[PDB]
Amino acid sequence: RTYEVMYIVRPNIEEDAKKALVERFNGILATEGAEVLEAKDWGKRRLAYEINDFKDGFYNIVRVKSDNNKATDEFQRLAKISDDIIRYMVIRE
Amino acid sequence: AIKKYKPITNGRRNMTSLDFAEITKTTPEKSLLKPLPKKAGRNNQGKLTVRHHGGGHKRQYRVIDFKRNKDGINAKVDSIQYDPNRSANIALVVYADGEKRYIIAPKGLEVGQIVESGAEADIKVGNALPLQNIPVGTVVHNIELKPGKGGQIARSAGASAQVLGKEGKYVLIRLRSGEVRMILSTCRATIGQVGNLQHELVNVGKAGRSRWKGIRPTVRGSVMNPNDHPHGGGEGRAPIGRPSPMSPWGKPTLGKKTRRGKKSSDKLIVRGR
Amino acid sequence: KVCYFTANGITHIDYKDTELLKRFISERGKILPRRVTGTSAKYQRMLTTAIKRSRHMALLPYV
Amino acid sequence: ISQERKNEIIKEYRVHETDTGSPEVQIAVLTAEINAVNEHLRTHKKDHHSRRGLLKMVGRRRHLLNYLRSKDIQRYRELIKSLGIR
Amino acid sequence: VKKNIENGVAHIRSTFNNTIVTITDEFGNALSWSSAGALGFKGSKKSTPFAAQMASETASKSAMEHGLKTVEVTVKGPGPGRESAIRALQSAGLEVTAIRDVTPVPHNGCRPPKRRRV
RNA sequence: UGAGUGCAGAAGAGGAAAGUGGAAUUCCAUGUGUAGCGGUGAAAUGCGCAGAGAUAUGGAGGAACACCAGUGGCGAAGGCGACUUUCUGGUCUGUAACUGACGCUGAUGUGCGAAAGCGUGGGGAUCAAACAGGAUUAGAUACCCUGGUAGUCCACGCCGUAAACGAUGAGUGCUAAGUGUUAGGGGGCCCCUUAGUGCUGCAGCUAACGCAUUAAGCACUCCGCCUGGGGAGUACG
Ligand SMILES: [K+]
Ligand SMILES: [Mg+2]
Ligand SMILES: [Mg+2]
Ligand SMILES: [Mg+2]
Ligand SMILES: [Mg+2]
Ligand SMILES: [Mg+2]
Ligand SMILES: [Mg+2]
Repeated sequence: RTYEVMYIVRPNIEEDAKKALVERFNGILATEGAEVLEAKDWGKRRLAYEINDFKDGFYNIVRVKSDNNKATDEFQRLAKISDDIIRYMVIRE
Repeated sequence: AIKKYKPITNGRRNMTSLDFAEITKTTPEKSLLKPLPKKAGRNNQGKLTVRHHGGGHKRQYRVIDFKRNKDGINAKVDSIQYDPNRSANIALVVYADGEKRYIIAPKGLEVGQIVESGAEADIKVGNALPLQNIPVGTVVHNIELKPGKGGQIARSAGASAQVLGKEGKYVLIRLRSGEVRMILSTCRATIGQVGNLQHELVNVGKAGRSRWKGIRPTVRGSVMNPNDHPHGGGEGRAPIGRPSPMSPWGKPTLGKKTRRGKKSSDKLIVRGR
Repeated sequence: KVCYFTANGITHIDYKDTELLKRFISERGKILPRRVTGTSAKYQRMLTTAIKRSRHMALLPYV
Repeated sequence: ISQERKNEIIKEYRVHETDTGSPEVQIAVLTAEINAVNEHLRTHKKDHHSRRGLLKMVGRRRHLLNYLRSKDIQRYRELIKSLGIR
Repeated sequence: VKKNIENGVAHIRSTFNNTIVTITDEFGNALSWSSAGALGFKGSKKSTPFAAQMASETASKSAMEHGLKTVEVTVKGPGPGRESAIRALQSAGLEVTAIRDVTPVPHNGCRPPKRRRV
């Protein structure tokens, strides 16, 4: 089961904790009986509409192969808490 | 959920009660019990100040941690027990240093399940955090209003509160009863609803089943005499006979607010009701 | 007229290719109809899914 | 279910190797299916659209099973004791 | 009493029984409005193109005292008052920097009211 | 050959639990600023100088998901429309490995069944029975207007109805054509063919209207139902 995870990180995080955050989330998606076919990053791109009085934000794709869904569920769960994160979507492909 | 007893007699005719299926041990922990004699509304003066108490089954007090100061350590739920001292069910949590303490058990807490505490904790149910590290919207219980004292604002069954926002040093909380209140962000809380969510759907069926609890009967004012109650007196049944329904000690009771107004929380309270 | 996807041989539309999707949109962010674009129904339905996903992820506007 | 479990079970009930269409094979598959759908329903008990397919599967099973009973009671009795459905 | 704001917005709300034309900053702060009811129009006159012109003129002449030359136009609602109001705004000695016919159209939201039978 | 399985493919608002999002309405608080707003065939009640409405910012909360959208699709029907994940059913095409009539219909029975309604417990923005007021009118316990409780919303139960309509029972087969569309397949943009979905139309049928390869035709099988109108879908059970 090959999934595809993309999320958004608020622009006002410093690069170090931003790298740390992305290591955290890749390690989450991988370290629950999965692997990562690719782990990608675009850049601080523009948004079509504002979030919480943010205008632009980072994007990060994490194309995952897995099964049993636990990793993706925990991703959604923790991304809910993390205010460093704004959006998240998973798409089975 | 609820046991509906069949109607043999007229005392079990409309009764219900609880399955008691959340409950795994009955025999408590001897080490944490304390005595609890009935006082029955009887003051220091010996006098009956508060009515409609007394004459109930005896109880023994299960000593509970509303503080959760044991942080960093992780716990393991052992048993979910009964507490007569309250409406909720409790849990014997075993810390890895080998200590046993009771807590208010939430909705969805299972045996063998882990319970952390502190600021560095996960956000899972049963875990105890301060309202800083608790994010917005999450549903919580057992809030303390003074850091170090212990949880006082969500302790009954099925009860919970909601975190809304932050005013810097303070935190907005949407209590049950609909009343919003700033609370200080060092103060701890737990994630979830308190359990025994069907405690309110219990029809008691009998007068005895209330006397077992310690509830003497309420006599009404329209039957007392004028020496005893201002609603009282009258030839035949009589109505109230006043602009306002009054209490026994001669205060109005219907609609009249009874709150002190130079109190220190009056600014901490954003919305009421 | 003609279908763009059938024309180009592409058979599976991605929720991330705004430089492919933004020409199936009006000025106001609205999804264009099929009589206008000349697409097939299969690919039009794909467009709905991909576009609305892209809008969720802010890759395109609702308006 | 999937082709994996499907093959895994029809291998051991097929009367021979190229057979994949005998009543025994079908009803074994069906029993697997109805058990799966029941375990779905015990959670999502309000999916009547799926209970419908369950009922169709049961009827088709019983029809095959009556036919096999008519044909060879020995295979009937053996299959039902192997599956535990009576 | 004095205010010196050079550029602003004009918000033209028009309906089938009234128009209102208010003149604000580029930050949502009011300087002036006018309304057919302010001018005294009562009935099927408030609906008209005429009262629309007269209200736009009155509010623009109330607002140029605060020193306004350019102004952004912001239309809301249906009704045959908006075009006349805007032409009148050109006649009121003010320059027109943008029209926006934005109208709150929901995404299949709250349930509207029942149908009138007359 | 029919009916079913398998293998390779396709589509899909089919269903169920959770999760995310944006536009709008309402409400609140603050700023600006002042004379009405709203509504009408026309007016008034209502709100408003205690600063409304407009406007900007922000928040709370509930409901429904604009454009795509289509005589389009799916579902046994009822019904299903944002997006996502998890679970899940059924159908179509091609093949011709596989079983070899296993099929059809189906009384009693069982179970699903719009909307309203009921019970419990939550929720509660909009809309809105009843209710109040204004207006209209000979009168108006109506239309129209301002408001507004149940209710609409969620879960677990119950009811078990509808112009629940295609007013057309299910299954199978034969009977001219033409043209659009949906998901497929084979051949060389065109042809041919499956299963659906619309229009026009010959034979035939029909009391006429009209149906006409999605029959209301030709025929067979099974089920239910009608036997003048009212009383009466009443009464007793
Ligand atoms: K219908
Ligand atoms: Mg007496
Ligand atoms: Mg007295
Ligand atoms: Mg008397
Ligand atoms: Mg009296
Ligand atoms: Mg009304
Ligand atoms: Mg056809």
